[PDB]
Amino acid sequence: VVPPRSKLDSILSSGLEHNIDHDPLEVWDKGVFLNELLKQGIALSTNENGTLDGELVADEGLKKGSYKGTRLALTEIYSILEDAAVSHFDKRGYEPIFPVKRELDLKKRIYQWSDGTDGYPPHLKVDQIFDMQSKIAQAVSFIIPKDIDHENTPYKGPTLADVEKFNKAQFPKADIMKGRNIGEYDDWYSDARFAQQHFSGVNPSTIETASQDKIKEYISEAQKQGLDKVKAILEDGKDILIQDYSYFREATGATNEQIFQNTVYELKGTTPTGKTTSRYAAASVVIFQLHEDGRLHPLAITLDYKGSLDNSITIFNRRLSPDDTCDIAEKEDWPWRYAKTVAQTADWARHEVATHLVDTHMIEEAIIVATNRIIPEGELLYEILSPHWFRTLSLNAAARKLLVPGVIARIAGFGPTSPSLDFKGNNAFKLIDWSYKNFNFQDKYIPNDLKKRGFDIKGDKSGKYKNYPYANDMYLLWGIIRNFVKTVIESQYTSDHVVQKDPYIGGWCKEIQTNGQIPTFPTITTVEQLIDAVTMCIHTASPQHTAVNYLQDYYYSFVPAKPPALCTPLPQDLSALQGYTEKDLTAALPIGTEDMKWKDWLLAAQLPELLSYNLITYAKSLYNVNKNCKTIKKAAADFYSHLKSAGVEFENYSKGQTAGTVEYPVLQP
Amino acid sequence: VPPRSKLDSILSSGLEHNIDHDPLEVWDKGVFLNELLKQGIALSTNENGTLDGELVADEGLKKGSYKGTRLALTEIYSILEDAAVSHFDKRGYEPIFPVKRELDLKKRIYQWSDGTDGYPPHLKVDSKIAQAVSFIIPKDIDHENTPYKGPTLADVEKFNKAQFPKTADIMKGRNIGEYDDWYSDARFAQQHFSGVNPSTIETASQDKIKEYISEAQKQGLDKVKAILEDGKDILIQDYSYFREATGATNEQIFQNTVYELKGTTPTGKTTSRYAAASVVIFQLHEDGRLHPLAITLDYKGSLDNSITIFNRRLSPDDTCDIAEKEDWPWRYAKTVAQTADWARHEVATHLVDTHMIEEAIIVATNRIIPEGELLYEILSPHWFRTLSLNAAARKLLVPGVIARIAGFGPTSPSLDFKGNNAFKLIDWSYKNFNFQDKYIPNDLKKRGFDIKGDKSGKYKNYPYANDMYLLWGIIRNFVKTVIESQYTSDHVVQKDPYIGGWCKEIQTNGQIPTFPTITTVEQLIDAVTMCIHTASPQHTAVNYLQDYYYSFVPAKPPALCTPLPQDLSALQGYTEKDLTAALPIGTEDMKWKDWLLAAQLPELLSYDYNLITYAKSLYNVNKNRFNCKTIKKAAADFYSHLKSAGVEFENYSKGQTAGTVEYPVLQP
Ligand SMILES: [Fe+2]
Ligand SMILES: [Fe+2]
Repeated sequence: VVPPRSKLDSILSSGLEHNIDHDPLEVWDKGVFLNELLKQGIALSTNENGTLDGELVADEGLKKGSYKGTRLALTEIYSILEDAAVSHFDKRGYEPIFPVKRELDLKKRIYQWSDGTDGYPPHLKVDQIFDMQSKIAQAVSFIIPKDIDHENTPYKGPTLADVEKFNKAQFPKADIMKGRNIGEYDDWYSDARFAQQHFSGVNPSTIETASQDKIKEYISEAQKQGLDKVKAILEDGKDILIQDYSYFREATGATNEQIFQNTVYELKGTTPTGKTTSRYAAASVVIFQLHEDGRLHPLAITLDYKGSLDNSITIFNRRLSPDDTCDIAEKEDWPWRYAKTVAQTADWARHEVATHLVDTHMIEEAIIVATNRIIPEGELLYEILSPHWFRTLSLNAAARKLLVPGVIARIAGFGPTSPSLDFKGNNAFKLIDWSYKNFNFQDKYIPNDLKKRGFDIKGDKSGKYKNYPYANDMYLLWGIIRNFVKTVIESQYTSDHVVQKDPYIGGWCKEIQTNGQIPTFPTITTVEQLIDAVTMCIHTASPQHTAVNYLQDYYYSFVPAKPPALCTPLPQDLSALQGYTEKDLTAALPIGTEDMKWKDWLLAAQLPELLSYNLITYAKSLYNVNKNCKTIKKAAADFYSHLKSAGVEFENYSKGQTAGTVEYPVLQP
Repeated sequence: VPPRSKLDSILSSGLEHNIDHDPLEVWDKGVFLNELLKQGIALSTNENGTLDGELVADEGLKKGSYKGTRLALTEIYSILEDAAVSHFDKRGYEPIFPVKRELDLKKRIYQWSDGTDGYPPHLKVDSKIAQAVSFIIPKDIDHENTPYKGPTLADVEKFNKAQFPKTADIMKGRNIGEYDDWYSDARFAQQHFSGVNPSTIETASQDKIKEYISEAQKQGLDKVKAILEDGKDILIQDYSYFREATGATNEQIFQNTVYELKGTTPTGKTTSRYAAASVVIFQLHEDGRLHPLAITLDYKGSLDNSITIFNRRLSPDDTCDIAEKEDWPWRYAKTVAQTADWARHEVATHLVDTHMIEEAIIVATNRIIPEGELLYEILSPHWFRTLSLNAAARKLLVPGVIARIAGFGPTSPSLDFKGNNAFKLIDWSYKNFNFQDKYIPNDLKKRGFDIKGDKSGKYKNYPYANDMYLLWGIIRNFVKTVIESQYTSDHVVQKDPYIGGWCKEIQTNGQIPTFPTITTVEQLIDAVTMCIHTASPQHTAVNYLQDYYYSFVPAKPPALCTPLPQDLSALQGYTEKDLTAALPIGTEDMKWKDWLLAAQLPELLSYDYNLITYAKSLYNVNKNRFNCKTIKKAAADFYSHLKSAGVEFENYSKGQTAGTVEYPVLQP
């Protein structure tokens, strides 16, 4: 044998077999990271007695870093804040960790309404890190060094072809799709793949039938540009759809003559340095047409809709049909690619703010709070709803404290500036307020939502909805959750009067409509209204949130496919836009070593991991504890069977898409 | 085919899937928290918000299923840990978001407990939770398709194999049952070198050898006597200190009478579990195979006063008339010794020697060294979330599980935690720990192994020893490079403002007198190496294959389900039924509950967690502005060597004699 004293010596004495630099950091050792924060003064300061100051320790933030280290640093600090939140909510008893029995009267003292002065819609009033409720938002600009090595980063460029190349090199190799992005497709820019996102990407649920009036406007704007075939297509008017972001102005208080801009101040600790960076945004409008075979096809994009099409800049597609051929390949149609990117920035905002944050997280929270204030724990409604809300309130607070003012409001183009002293005077937050105000609980029950946005998913046998798997899956899933809810709710609620004389349903509806500020929540008096509202809550908690968030990384990670905002002003008119080139597009995306664009790319690629990083386990758990609980038992067995049966159907709607179309695995049990 | 037609065909048609064929794997956390409520497995409160002291439920659960109760315990435990983690954040014992705190404020926060709780000294934290585990374990369960049902060994062996995941980390998901000869002497003794307690076996002394030489002559056994007399490499694993450590007299029997509570009051039904202060003598052959020779069931002061049985096989290759499989007395003896090891491992080697000593050192460090300092900066990462977890263990794991399934008693549950034998055992283990003797090189030398120099290959089946010699020196080298960046001569150590009181704090309040009084750089290097040793690889060696070794309970049961035999003659007439009766197999005598807890303890103790991520994290923060340039190269070198060592641990594993279970446990 070689003895162990010889093996030891040969390892210590000989050169190194393995060079650390060839092995990049994948996740921080938690202990080491917490320390480095300390050493850097990225930490809360305190007085002799133990109480907080209000301030951090470090006066300035970090100097140097590397995209990969800063990327993971943001992630870790965020996950720290969430634990901090979780722990804080345990102490207060907003979400206790070890269960606690609490009368309904003590819960009214614990669960209170915030008052709107933090700048948010109504939520749990919150009041160690959440005791001074800003200083945490500080700590994120402190982790983002003032400059980083730009070599071997995903934004360096200088061209799209460069960042495409880099993107693919970072891929590993349904389960898979998680670990790649839309860059995997060489034609990530294609009209087909662009519009497809309005049916099966992260915001599948806001596109709607275009109205006769809008159609008329574009018929008129088409005529002005001497474009006869477009005019005909529109005038004939068969299945014209619209995705309409023009409400950005209405929702921020913007006038039609004002331009969306976010001037970003470089701070040195807290004071500015003089250096600024502007990001720009737009209240775009896309008109599409949906063909018989199923392919949604884009016809027109209005970059920023300023009151009328006369006052705006509309560009029409050279291809009038998925199969049309122009002399200029889609790849080199730069104005149109610019237009498409612009519309993508609009969708980023509407998705992130309204469809994700507002329509799943913040409405749900108003309902969580009201439920705890109004229904005692023993009751059926409580018993059925509460499992879907676990650890939800604490997470919503991290988002409020840090995610919106630190990231969403930093990389948007709404401004007016960043950072911002008051969040009431900040456009992102007004946009959140408006989304909240204009949410309609009932209109968003799946069957009403499709019918209203104008889709006969339910009955159509033509196959023109085969490329709308969100719709097809959700019709089916919604009815399966409903059926479950029904079997359970009907075990006690045997006629509409049991609902009408329930001691709690009445004030619950009231609490929500008023303090919760969701007037569109039903005033429940029927069993069918009770079934539907509860189905919407389970819908909102699991599958809607999962549809709207699970492929967030896939769609945003490769920033050129769907950038948060523009890095340059919009063109001054149509003529300018028609002369756009690859450089005009590229300038407007966060690519290169200049204008703090790396910081934008960094945050834009990170947001998914910060927002990301099921119903069978539910059904299975429910069946086991319940072994009228005999009715609750069979309801959960049946529910289990049907979700499985549906899984096969979602994989069919995914396959049944037209050829080449990206998969839709998002609702797999 | 529209979605209204798919919906109808799913609702109307019979069920395509039957839930019972798809067994619960993990609880939906929301549902479970609710059930606890509905069942009153929850803390009660007054109108104002303050606690009562009591739970809600008067009684515990009635009905359940092994799988659901298995996972229920797991969940409730993980809940308690979060509760702990959250509670330590509020108090500021382990803040989650960092905060800067002067050394004088930390003395107010980090205080010494006072021994009143029955434990050795630990962080002072500022019996209704133990209640809540007996409440989650229903008073009866469906016994069909469970791993204890039996009625025979051959039945529970058959079941065990069927639950293996379907076809290193493989090994994670399976247990020693995988081997048909799990009962074999070879596999039994091998555990004393490469199973969860590899580090307590030692050379037998001339006096012990003499006792067994005498007891051998009494039984007319001449070849054994010769082997022992010749005396070449005789080793011992000696649990006889169980009595000394509990205050037991030689004329008292280890027993734990288990009271069935109906809420809080007993029902009259009781169940006894029994334990023993066994002693195994082994002999270690030239080829490398440790072989057992004698087992003393319960050493009562002298061998005259005890019951020793000697192996019929005097050698790994020996053949008797009776196959190992049907040598029932000897299989009984071996199981008995296994119960001894379970206790020593769980109490001393795991919870005392890694978790509780470490905590005393964590507390002293925060009381004595300011955060900025080097020692603080290098030690603290290895202690992440450790204190909160030690508290869960104190509140619930020891009184609820370890003290329930042991045979030390005297009863369970127990009002008094002092005067509970399990705790006295923990007190004694803590007292008799020797920090310095357990530095790896001293630990091998002391237990009597020339691992360091041997070229014969008689330690080729001791991969813990071989790996640890090598790992210990790699961690030391790292520690040295770092410690020497500021500690350049023994005087820097002698005039340090903090190392002096740190050593004192630990020796006194921490009650580890065996901690060095550090005045040299080499004493500083060694102590820090031991702390990293204790935090990562020792803890990993003694805990990572806990599931492998314990989850098939007959291979290593926590305690006996029946008294020991009244004398040697009785034992020699033992049969399969005598063994089986003494293991937790069957529907009766609350044995399912013991099997349940015994198989669960690993999952409760076994819960982003290694030295490579460490080295890699350290390298990266020290690439931007002691000397950080020296700390950088130290962590690069450390990384390279751990990887280079990984190959050497896989060699020591392969280099074992043929058929010997793998030892993947220290893989980076
Ligand atoms: Fe979300
Ligand atoms: Fe442990």
